[PDB]
Amino acid sequence: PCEKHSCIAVIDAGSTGSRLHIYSYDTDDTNTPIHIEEIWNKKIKPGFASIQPNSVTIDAYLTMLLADAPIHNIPVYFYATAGMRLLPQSQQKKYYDELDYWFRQQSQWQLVEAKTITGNDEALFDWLAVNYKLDTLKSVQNKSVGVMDMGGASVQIVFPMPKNAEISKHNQVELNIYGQNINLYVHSFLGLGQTEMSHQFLNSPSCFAYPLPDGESGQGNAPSCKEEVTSLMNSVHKVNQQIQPLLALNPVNEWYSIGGISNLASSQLFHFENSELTNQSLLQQGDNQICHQQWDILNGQYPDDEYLYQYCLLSSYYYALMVDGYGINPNQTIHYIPPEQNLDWTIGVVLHR
Amino acid sequence: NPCEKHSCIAVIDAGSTGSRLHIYSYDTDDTNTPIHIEEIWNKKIKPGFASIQPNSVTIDAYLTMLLADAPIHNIPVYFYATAGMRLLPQSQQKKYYDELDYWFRQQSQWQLVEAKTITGNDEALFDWLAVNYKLDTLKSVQNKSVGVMDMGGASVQIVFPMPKNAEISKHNQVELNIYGQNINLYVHSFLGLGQTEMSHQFLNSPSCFANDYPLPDGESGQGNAPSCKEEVTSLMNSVHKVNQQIQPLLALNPVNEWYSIGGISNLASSQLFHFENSELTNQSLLQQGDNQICHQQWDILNGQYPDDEYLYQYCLLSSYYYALMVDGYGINPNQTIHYIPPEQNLDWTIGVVLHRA
Ligand SMILES: [Br-]
Ligand SMILES: [Br-]
Ligand SMILES: [Br-]
Repeated sequence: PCEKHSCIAVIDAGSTGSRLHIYSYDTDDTNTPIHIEEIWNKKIKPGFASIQPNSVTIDAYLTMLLADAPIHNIPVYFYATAGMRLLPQSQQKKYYDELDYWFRQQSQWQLVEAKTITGNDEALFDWLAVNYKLDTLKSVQNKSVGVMDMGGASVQIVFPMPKNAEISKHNQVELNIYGQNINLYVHSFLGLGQTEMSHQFLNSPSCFAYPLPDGESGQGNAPSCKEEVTSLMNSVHKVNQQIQPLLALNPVNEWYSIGGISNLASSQLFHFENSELTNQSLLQQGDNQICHQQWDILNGQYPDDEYLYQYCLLSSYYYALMVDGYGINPNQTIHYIPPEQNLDWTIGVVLHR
Repeated sequence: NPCEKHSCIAVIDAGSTGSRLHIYSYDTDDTNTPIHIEEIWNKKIKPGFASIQPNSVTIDAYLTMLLADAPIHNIPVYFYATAGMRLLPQSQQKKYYDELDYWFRQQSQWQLVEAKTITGNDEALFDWLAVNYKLDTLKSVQNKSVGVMDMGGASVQIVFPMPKNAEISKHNQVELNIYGQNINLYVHSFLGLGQTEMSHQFLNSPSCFANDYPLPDGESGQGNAPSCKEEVTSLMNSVHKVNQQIQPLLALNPVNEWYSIGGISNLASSQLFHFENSELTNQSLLQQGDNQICHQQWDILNGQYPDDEYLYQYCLLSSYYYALMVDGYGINPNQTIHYIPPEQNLDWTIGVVLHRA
């Protein structure tokens, strides 16, 4: 198969698990990949950064991830993301040394790289991934496309912006693709992802329908929870100050999101059309459907939904981030990609080595 | 058998990085209160209970590994999980306890009394008891007010004497009668402000690491403790509102002496800090962190102590403890803070012995 066409394997080593993707593709007259297709996909648990960094454990792990794969003898890119970013460099190294050692003990995979990518790298790949699926990279874009990734541990935002010397180089990326020259602002906020974020608001009664950990009760009210969360976004990470002045000067024509927001907006408790939403509505539906409901009655109506308990918080969190953080209007359309299309950022690795 | 002439209990601390079994002997005084409490077995394992698969085969393996080699059998057991389990929703917790309840009923050597996730406030109560037990300040009619601060991994606790107050929630107050004396306490836990969860919000702050430390975003550490302190204070006060809740109370109910346990013991007794008499001041802690870690060259510093795996955080932690105690609790920077040394192995579980219901 990978004799007539190019293939690569990309491993997303995320906090909850590692996901192998194998892609085929051809290459157009600009030396850019086209007709990119995923031909093998496999996830295992737990996350790489949570296991013991010795040869016996990593061999098991990698063997479990790769042993059943039907395509051998291709290049492999090992990219770990937020979960490894929480470890200090010296813990990390222990993992990469064993990894380097495992790959040298065999010849079916050709390791090209193994590293922890930054959130700014991840944000670049998010952008490419989404635009590739929209088919807006080939054409000379008259419309500005912004991408927001609501991840477990970090959140990413990315949008067109011409080079700006007042602003750090780690926040900017120049690339040339399908013969076009592109300049993008990229920012990642480590610690503002929804898993990590949630840990500062578990005993906030505004954010739940609900037995809290301190034994108090839920008494949900979405606008209150928005303000709690907004404290973290803006008093701590200073999202407003870094992002709003840049969007005002470089406005975006269309917003896309990926990550958890796709899963929330397409659940049974929410109703949106055309795979898009607005903030005022998201916040409203959360407030009426979750925040002001009786937990007993709403849990009874959907046992076996293990995420429904958080939908008051996440509603309020998305609104805080997008509206009070990034400064977007509450009535602005935000498109979200549907879970079933399985778009993820790893496809951007294919486009940008 | 040892536990035939004396009373014994097992207390399992199931924290976020591991679970730790403690078996205690003790005798009982004429007030029905335990005395001469001694740890006769101690064992830890990893990882934390809340990170494993909640099914029989995994828990069986976990519990067996924890309990198999213990030389004392046939005693009551208390299984108390702390912050790590509090991060999970109830419905995930339950699965753990069902498999646990099941495991204990398939054998007869341990007599399970209780298995639950305790609240921060329960934990705070046991922190206070442990320390005062070790100080021997419970028996005697205390003229002096002792406060305790616990700097844990996922939460922080504070506790100190305060008479009942109907304007303040019930969950934050505790009445206890012990060695025949009546004691009223204020207890509070700040879930998310422990040093592990806190640090996750500051990893890309250059002010909080040694010069040239490699931050995850690829920028460089450029250390400055006062700045790092202000960044952390924002989380203490704008998010958790520690100042609002705790300074008005300490003003109207002052503490004569402060004790801390947890991570501050490990920082303050490391090679890079110098404190006498197992006590410190916040002004000196911050100053030593600033000079001995924040404004140092990372590559040389890390050369000097390779194999110290915590050093890289000492700028941040110095600043964080100062933020908490001074800008959060409102303590004076020059006030003496006593810390229990690591080598005494004092922990909170000894409080369980002293308080059952
Ligand atoms: Br709690
Ligand atoms: Br990062
Ligand atoms: Br000094």
